Amino acid sequence: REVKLLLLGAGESGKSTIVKQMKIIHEAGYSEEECKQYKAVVYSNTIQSIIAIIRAMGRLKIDFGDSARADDARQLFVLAGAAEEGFMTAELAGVIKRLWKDSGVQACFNRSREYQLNDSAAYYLNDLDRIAQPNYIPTQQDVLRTRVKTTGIVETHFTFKDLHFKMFDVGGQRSERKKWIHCFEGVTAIIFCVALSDYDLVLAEDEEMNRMHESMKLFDSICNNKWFTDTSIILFLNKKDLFEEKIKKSPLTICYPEYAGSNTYEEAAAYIQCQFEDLNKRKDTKEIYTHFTCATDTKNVQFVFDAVTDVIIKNN
Amino acid sequence: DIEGLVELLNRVQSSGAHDQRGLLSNEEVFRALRDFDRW
Ligand SMILES: Nc1nc2c(ncn2[C@@H]2O[C@H](COP(=O)(O)OP(=O)(O)O)[C@@H](O)[C@H]2O)c(=O)[nH]1
Repeated sequence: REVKLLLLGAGESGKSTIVKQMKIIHEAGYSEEECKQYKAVVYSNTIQSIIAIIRAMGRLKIDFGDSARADDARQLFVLAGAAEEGFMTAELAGVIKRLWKDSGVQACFNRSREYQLNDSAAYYLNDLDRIAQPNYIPTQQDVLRTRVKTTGIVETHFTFKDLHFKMFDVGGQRSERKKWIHCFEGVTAIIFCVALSDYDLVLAEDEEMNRMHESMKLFDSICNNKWFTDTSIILFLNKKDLFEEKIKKSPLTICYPEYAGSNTYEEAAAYIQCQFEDLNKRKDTKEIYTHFTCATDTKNVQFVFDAVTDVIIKNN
Repeated sequence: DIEGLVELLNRVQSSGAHDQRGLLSNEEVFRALRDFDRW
């Protein structure tokens, strides 16, 4: 038979990483030829990341640790354009290296809850010595962490346990109402993604509820829609790795001020789970399949999707 | 209606950090510099 999966959820949650993971697990993965393609975007994301932190030092009034870094910042803007989509000079490598190692830039990086910094930022900057080398070809894990501009709908085909899978991702691209319907029609199961580590993000001037509650209010709509009654709702509470680290210093009471439990990862993780699951108005007709994932962790995603497939099997 | 979904869907799905996806363009590096020239 044929199985249609629709990925949903907030921007920067896991959706496009999951689709890439399906290619790594249930398809050939990424060829060395296809890896060369990404060398360009790797460097692009690296520079975009460091820029974003520098920029945020403005909003957060965080000065440079070492006075001299201001000139390195300036060099970055001059040399950046010359990162001509497949070449990072040792000149430029050192510039970024010095900035990322700066006491002040770090101080700002640690406050990434006060702005919006991509979660692939720390992955690249810590690996510069490897990325900067002239004969570098992006590893399987490197291609996984690359951030490309979303276009219309992304799709992937794979066969797993004698099933023809078609997985759809629409997010980011503000799509037409009539192109949304084409994605809902005949959907077997929805995989809704939630970024657990989004719990401590600090409110912007436009929003009227924290990000977790926005991802909630969306779920409350997907889950209880007339279109999805005979549809399996799978919930990936993603970014559990970051969430575990975050919960060590920033209490879940930042996000749910009414939360009376301890600031252990396990209790808080389970509490968030309850919050999304409780939005299901139909318990007599429907149940939500929840998994705590780490989308960048191929092994973990493999396990989880395996468990997801078994659900789909006995529900056809 | 099933319309109140579509509005909130492509708002929430278009959230998150930007100027962080795709290839690094000169217009992007310029706006980065322009900002830097104040703090
Ligand atoms: N550390 C960590 N990073 C993650 C995890 N899941 C996703 N990310 C990263 O954070 C971003 C998530 O957004 P992405 O899946 O790429 O696009 P989306 O469709 O908007 O969610 C990507 O840059 C991922 O590399 C996770 O579980 N742990």
